[PDB]
Amino acid sequence: GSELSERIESFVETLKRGGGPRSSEEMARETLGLLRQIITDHRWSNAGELMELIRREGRRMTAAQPSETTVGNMVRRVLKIIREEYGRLHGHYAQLQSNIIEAINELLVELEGTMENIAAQALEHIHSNEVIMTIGFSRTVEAFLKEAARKRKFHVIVAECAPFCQGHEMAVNLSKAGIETTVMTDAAIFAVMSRVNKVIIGTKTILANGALRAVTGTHTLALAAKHHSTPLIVCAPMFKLSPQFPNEEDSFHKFVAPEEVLPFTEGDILEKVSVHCPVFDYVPPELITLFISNIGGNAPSYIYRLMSELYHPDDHVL
Amino acid sequence: ELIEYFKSQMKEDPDMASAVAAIRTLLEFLKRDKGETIQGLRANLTSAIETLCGVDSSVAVSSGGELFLRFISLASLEYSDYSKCKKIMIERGELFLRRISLSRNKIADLCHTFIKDGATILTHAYSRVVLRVLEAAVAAKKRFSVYVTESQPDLSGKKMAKALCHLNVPVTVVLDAAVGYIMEKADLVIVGAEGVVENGGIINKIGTNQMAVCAKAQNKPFYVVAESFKFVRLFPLNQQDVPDKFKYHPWVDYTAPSLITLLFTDLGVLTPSAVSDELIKLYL
Amino acid sequence: RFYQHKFPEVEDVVMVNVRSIAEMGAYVSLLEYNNIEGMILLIGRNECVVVIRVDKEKGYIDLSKRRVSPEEAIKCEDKFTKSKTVYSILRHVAEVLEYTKDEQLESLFQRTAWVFDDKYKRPGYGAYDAFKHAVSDPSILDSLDLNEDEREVLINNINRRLTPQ
Amino acid sequence: QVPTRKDYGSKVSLFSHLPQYSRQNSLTQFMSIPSSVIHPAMVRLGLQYSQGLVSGSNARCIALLRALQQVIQDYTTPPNEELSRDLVNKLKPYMSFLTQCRPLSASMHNAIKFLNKEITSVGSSKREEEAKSELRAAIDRYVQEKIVLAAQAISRFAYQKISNGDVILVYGCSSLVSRILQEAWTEGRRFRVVVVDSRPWLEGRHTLRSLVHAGVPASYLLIPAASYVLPEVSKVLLGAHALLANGSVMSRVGTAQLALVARAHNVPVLVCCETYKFCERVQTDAFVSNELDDPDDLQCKRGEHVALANWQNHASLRLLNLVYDVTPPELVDLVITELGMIPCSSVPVVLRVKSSD
Repeated sequence: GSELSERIESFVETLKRGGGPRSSEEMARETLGLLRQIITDHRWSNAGELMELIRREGRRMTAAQPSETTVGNMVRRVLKIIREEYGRLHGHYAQLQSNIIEAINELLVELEGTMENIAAQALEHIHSNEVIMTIGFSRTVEAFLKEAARKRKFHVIVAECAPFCQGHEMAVNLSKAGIETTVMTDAAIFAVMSRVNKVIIGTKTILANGALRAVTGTHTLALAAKHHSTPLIVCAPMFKLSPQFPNEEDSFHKFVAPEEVLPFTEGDILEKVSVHCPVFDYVPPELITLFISNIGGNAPSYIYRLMSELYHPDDHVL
Repeated sequence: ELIEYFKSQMKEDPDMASAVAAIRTLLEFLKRDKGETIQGLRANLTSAIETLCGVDSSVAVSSGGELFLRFISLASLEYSDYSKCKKIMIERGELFLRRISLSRNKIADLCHTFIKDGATILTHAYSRVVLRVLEAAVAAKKRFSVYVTESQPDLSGKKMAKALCHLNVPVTVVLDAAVGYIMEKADLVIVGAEGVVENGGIINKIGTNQMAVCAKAQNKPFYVVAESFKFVRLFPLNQQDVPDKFKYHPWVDYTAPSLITLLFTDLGVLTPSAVSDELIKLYL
Repeated sequence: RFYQHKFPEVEDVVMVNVRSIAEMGAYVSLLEYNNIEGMILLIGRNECVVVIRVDKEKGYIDLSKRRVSPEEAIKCEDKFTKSKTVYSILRHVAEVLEYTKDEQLESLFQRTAWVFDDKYKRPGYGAYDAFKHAVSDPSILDSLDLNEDEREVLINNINRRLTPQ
Repeated sequence: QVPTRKDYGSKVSLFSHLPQYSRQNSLTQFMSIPSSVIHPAMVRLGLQYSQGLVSGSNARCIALLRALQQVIQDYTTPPNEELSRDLVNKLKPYMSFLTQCRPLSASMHNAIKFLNKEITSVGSSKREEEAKSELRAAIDRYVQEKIVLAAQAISRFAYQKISNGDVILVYGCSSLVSRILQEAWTEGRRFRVVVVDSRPWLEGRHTLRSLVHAGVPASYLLIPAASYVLPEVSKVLLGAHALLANGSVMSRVGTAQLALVARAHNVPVLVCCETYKFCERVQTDAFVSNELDDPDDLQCKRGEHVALANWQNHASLRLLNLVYDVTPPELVDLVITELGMIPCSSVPVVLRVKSSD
């Protein structure tokens, strides 16, 4: 049909435009709905031509912007879904249409209960009269603190993720439920972690090797929390885990325009000085301690089995 | 009946590794002096060749033998005659040898896109596995100078320099004690293991522990390479734990197990605490 | 040892308890004999296992669950109950004046081979379990023995308290 | 008709989950000498369990398990009625009596989850007397295979992992550490075992008196003199109470203290655990699940002045002795479980060893 190509080009144009739309969960839902439409584009004799089809399309998806991985790894788990269906006909033509339909239907359903399960396991970790530390927001963190503030009392402090700021938008978003939170500059975090006791990080992309590819500022805060030995928790779901690898990927960083750091009222200074700022930094697996997920918390090393059982381990080639 | 067959493969062919030579030795030595039974043949002659092969001071040999005995254990059927227990079911061993010869190709394919340009490299003594990954990295049209150490039970590192200048990269050898003199110069310290054990420990030659303690001294990531063979099944704690027969003036020491950062094999990339996860996946 | 057949041949179905594991399975020496050890193909409890292959000069036998899924039991309990009635008395014995440390190895089976289990047939000791509940049951016990019948060993083997069968 | 339980004196605000409870009151001042709900052998072994002679984790699990054995050895379910849900509807209020008699040590929580697993497995249209018989057979074969076969396998690993000319310390208390040390000793090995304890308890006098009746030399001191022993020892053993999901050895009062001061002078640590001693939930540190024993037991017999005697008259005064505490994962090196010498962070692999997958 003509509809498939125009709507996937609508998604690659809202991909190439940059940051946005709304969040990764809208990315999940709409990319899953588009791939729901794709498995009803046209028939296929055996699995291989659908695989080259979806492989080429997800290949362009990853290649058009290597910044995030949500569409990439939902394509990869659709690939292990057909791989186990391929296993569950020889273990080509019976009900594979309806089977992949119901498969991604339960994928949708377990996606829309993700942050609510996060709110369920949000309780036991933080205490009362204690202080938690966040850099920017994922809406995971919003559901987290919104659940855990409704029955206890704590004191969240937040240093924003400001090449350009959006942690102040987190601050004004959660402050209208009144947890008595404070904000500070991004370079005052080191002294104040003598009086913190635990820290979360709301990340966006987590990779295979236990490390995490979060917003910038998380590396220096991770090293500062190392030099005070407070525990490190990362509130990412199992959903946005990636199999990719740090220097296997040629500069997984993505810089944005340095207008947000050196503004364009600069005078004559500009044309002899390089200026660059990432959105995404890299912080080793050595330093986190406690995942939380849909099924419960896991070790920093234990995301390895989550990769190997949640992804067919040779779809590293998208 | 096979001991100089094994030593012919060993020191009249220095191409392959010692473990893969041992496993080729006994896999082609399924044509045995015929006792023709499942258990007794297996037990006495394989344990006997693992004993009688113990004139060398290596540690990969007996491990590779036991890895083969855990290979042969799995798909050994029972179908009422002593022909296809394994005496006809031997093509499994053929596919095993070719897949764990292709292992070195696949670690080269895995790690060729992993050393970044501009990063100079300091390295310990020789392997048959550092050169394939570094020349699959050079053959991706990259550029990096290399340092290497002396590694003295012998004049060793000159062999690594002669091999690698022939493989076209700028090489400079250094004295053994000059590690911390030049450790900070490096951006990347890769190490071919002798044998990898279940806690991330790398028993190896006399200076890999130097590399690890200087690596934590510099916080520079410390990467080790191993194939599917040489996962030895000991467990070490300190500097007397490994057996004395593996040692003999020592000749092997033991690095700390919990400070290396990324390793990789046939089964992909592994954080060095998933080594137990895959070793439980081994030996059935 | 209680059989004179030195190597137990094909479809001998024994339930020896598993002792010490291997890298293939478990080195299990069968309690039926003394010097016969084995194998299991892919913790310490017994199980019904048949024997498949055989050697002569080297002594290594092998055994697993080949095909024997639905098999009835009571032949095997009869097997090792008769085989355990014959250890504390009936390997060495004498025209009984029991030395209790050992008796002679070459004057060992001068009558015991012909009467207990290595007789004419498998219905041989079938009939020796059907008629001979013990020789007390009935009291018209058999003739045709190397002894008169059992004149010294009558009281001493089984006929002590009730012969409970 | 509904059991209740109160608290004793001043209480720390940081422990809203787990309260303090004093060992100096009855548990029959609210319910009679019979009870139509609660079972007599249950209150028997629970009052055994509460006062503090049933101390070891293996021992308290087998005690609770034989209590449940006595429960389902005679319990007649009345007819026109369902087996499984009514059994759990009776036995989990019994679990409430347990956790309010004395709080949970989650190995027995794994035990009651196993009991749920077994009672919902055997059906209800099945005739129930031999179902009770096979159920009691199932649970006692379960508990003997776990306890003694894990002890024999850990002893089997332990035969080789002690050198000669070395020494070793132990801390904590269980029957398995005693079996390990004497079944290491009596085979020609020659090593003296220093034994270290703490206060308010000095629990490991148990292990010391067992070890000297096994005829092994020793020397005894306390972990605030553990800065003296780190020049001498060559390997350090620990006990373990429970095994937290990211490799935290939930364990005795001064365990992680000894681990820290062990690799502060770099002598590698070694713990011991088993199969059912693994929970599901996960936590960061101490301040969630950690009991309090008696407060007033802190006492010295020196002169005429107990230096915490008048505790109750004070109100601007608090005290703590946390006993059941945690450890960061990357300083406990490895465990000796029955599956083998397996490193720390690799522990939670046993969640899906179930369906052969």
